[PDB]
Amino acid sequence: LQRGIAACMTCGNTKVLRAVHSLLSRLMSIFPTEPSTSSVASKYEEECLYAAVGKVIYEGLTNYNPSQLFGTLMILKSACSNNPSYIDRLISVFMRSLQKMVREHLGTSELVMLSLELVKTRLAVMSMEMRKNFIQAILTSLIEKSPDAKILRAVVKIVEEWVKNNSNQTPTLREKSILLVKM
Repeated sequence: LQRGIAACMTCGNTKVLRAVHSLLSRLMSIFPTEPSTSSVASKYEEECLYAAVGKVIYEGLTNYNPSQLFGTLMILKSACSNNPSYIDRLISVFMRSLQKMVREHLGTSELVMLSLELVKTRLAVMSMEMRKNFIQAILTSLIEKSPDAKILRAVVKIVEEWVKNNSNQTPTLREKSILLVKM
């Protein structure tokens, strides 16, 4: 089945990606591809073949939407199910599509943005180079020019969770206060 289910990962949507979500229950076990090399899986990887497509999917979405947008949503939700971390290389190319779709506003994009904010906010690893652009895009689109209220509520939720933790110090006072005052 590892050879066959990979075909569904190719974004033959036909409203089946919701059925591919069923495979999340399997990924809840180990998903050892991120914490170590991809070769640490034992005869269920051929999660190499799935991580490959999850990484390569950025091509169409960054080289230019709802179809590939939902494909990215579901594939990143499934991959990030158990292990919250993932390589910076894919972030550096995926977060561009976020702003590209944000500035395109002139319905599912709201849910795509919700899922993307959920998946991206788990870990912060940039060395204040692009993270600045991340916080700026947040405070300038999700707060200032957000047409729908659900995405504003979700960013309120994520910043609440940020200020809620106390242990590790992923957020900082500067961007925290900036977001709070913009809100």
